[PDB]
Amino acid sequence: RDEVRAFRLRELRAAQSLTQVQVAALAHIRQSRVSSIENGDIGSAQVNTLRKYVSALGGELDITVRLGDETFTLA
Amino acid sequence: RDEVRAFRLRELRAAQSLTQVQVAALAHIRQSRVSSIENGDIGSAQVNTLRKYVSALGGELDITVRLGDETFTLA
Repeated sequence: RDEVRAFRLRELRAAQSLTQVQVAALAHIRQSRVSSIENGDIGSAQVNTLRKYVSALGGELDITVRLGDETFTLA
Repeated sequence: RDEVRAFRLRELRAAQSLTQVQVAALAHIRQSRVSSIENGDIGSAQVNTLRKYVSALGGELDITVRLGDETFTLA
């Protein structure tokens, strides 16, 4: 469900070995929202929020719409 | 531009003969959001809301984190 997702985000921070608070301020994000996404939430977060989280921990967040044969980019 | 991204979305909707008002009802999303997320405010868009919309256009929204060459899926 979201457990898989949660673990997809939890390890971005674990790899830098930073706490949830360190990151909220490294990415400039409410620690509440930071914790919510680490828990496989994400549906209630601005794309921006999510991007910052991932950028902060050295990744590139790519948002795409796949329709039929081809796909389109949003981020 | 993040306004060309969203204008690509406007055309997907239009090609399927749906007005913003219909799209709204279809994904149970406030019509106010759809106009903006169609005016290019993707960053500000709440993820699930943007999920809800892209599917009322018959699409899969696809969120992944690119690290090195390898990329990992969230949505």
